Amino acid sequence: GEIAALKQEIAALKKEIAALKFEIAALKQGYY
Amino acid sequence: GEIAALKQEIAALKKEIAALKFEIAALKQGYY
Amino acid sequence: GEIAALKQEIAALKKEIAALKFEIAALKQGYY
Repeated sequence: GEIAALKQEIAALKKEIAALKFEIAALKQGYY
Repeated sequence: GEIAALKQEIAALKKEIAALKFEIAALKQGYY
Repeated sequence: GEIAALKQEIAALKKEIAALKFEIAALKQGYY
């Protein structure tokens, strides 16, 4: 139901955040 | 009420993630 | 219950976003 849907939304946000952390790591690698 | 608030908070996180994706993509290309 | 759990997940995501925003701000100073 809707609670499960909200949990799926949270899971999707976590994956988005992880992806951005990878991008930041790459930018730091390029910098130093 | 708390459920409505949680959904608003999720919407706000999606907007922040979008802004971050943009800033990262811009930085990777040296586009300001 | 489930709503309290979701609120805790959202709180964690908000901290993660804050950290990313800081890192991106710092990288912009580094690169530009």
